[PDB]
Amino acid sequence: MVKVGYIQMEPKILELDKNYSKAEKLIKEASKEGAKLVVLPELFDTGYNFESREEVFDVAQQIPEGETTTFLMELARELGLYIVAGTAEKSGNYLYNSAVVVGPRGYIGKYRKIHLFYREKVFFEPGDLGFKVFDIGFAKVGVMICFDWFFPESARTLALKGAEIIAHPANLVMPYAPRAMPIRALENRVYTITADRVGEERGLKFIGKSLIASPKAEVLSIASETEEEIGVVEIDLNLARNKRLNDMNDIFKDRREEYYFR
Amino acid sequence: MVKVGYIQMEPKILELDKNYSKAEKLIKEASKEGAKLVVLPELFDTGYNFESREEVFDVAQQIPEGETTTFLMELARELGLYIVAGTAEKSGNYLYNSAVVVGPRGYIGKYRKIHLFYREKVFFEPGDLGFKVFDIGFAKVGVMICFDWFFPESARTLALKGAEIIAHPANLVMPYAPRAMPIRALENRVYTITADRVGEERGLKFIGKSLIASPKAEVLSIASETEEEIGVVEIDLNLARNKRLNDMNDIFKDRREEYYFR
Repeated sequence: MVKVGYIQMEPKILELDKNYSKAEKLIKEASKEGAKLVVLPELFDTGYNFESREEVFDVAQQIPEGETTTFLMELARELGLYIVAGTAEKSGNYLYNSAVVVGPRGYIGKYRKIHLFYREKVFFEPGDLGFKVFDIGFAKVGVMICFDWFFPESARTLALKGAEIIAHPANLVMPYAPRAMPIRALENRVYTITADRVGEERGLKFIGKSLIASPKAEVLSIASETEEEIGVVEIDLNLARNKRLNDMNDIFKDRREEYYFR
Repeated sequence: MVKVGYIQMEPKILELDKNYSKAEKLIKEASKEGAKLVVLPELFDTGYNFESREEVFDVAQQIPEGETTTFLMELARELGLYIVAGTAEKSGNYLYNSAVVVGPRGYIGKYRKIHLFYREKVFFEPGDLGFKVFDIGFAKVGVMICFDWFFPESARTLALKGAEIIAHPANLVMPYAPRAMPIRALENRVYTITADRVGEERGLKFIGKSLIASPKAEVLSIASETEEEIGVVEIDLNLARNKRLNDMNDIFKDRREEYYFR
């Protein structure tokens, strides 16, 4: 078994340093509780509700040499844990709504949000790296961001590629995700870690309710709607690796692709 | 607007005539409430928990010439409505776990369960007609059976083919489907009608909880755990045809299948 957790925090729009300080305080708390993998919210460094593409472009960092990835690499190296975090990615003249994965030995990789939500389409380019699974030694972690939860194909693709844990940075505004995550975890027999932010930001109100769901649709930990907090729980990677729902049904062996999407 | 419903009943194993009589009584009740489409449970005619393949092979009816299909055709013509019902299908020397679709003018077609569950693999051949959508004039109805709900690809495929309502005969034994169906309805923006059976049968307990869910994950009707009953609700198919979630996101236009696993 291994302990993993979400970091439910409240980013202050455009205040990178303050957001790094807050992430560090909470990640250190999770580390003390024994977490070996922690997940931060979507765009935890920049905040979300931009009024123009220019205000986010002016603060967004490059991956992996920019400040956000460098800062997270330091925490992972010094605390001895893995981190998945949402961050605004600057790449040349372009911006992506991204997530970085870092561990004790350095940068591991990144994911770019495939399904953009609402006004994100005004600022960010749609993701173009596909749904990737990363090796964090003791497990394989898939990453998807926020609205990607809405399309069952996002988690499905990560799980079929071997993800045992789906790390899910989010800034939720609709009411549905908390009810859907246990089903995403169940249908793929994986653990999901949805790290949502809280707070009001220029008219948008995030719902909090970060949660960790098990392969049996169990809500192992669920956060408040408005408070910053961590949620760390022990998970059983063998419950996610063994896809046998019962002795006659292995969920992945039972798939019949020739009848899907056509 | 159109009224649709489920028929939750308790099939008595191997007692075909008794089960037809019960189905007729409840369908007449649904018709009196104005239902134009009704759904019966999986294997409503034969029961479910067979002790041997021989036991089900000896009572299974052929589709469409056998007694179950002709009985349902007579009933649909008499009442002027459409019926989707689960039935054991004899086809030569083989058996399929199937569902028939009949209407006021006669036989419309059938679906054979693609994802067999547990001991069903001992008696039935895996379905081989794909996930089909049937036109019943006022609606396009997709059909899947019981355990098909576990694979998100089942409902997704039906919805991509135009299903506005997914008719879902079921004999549920796990506790999960009632929690998952509203998510299947939401993610595809369709209405779902899960017609479950009730009762204990040779030591196997079915969970009841037939339910109808809307494109916004609303539970419009949910049945008891153990009683025979009907549930008929008014639905607006325009809410299933419009896949817009907000002014900048249409669920199906936003899918990016090139990144999804195969």
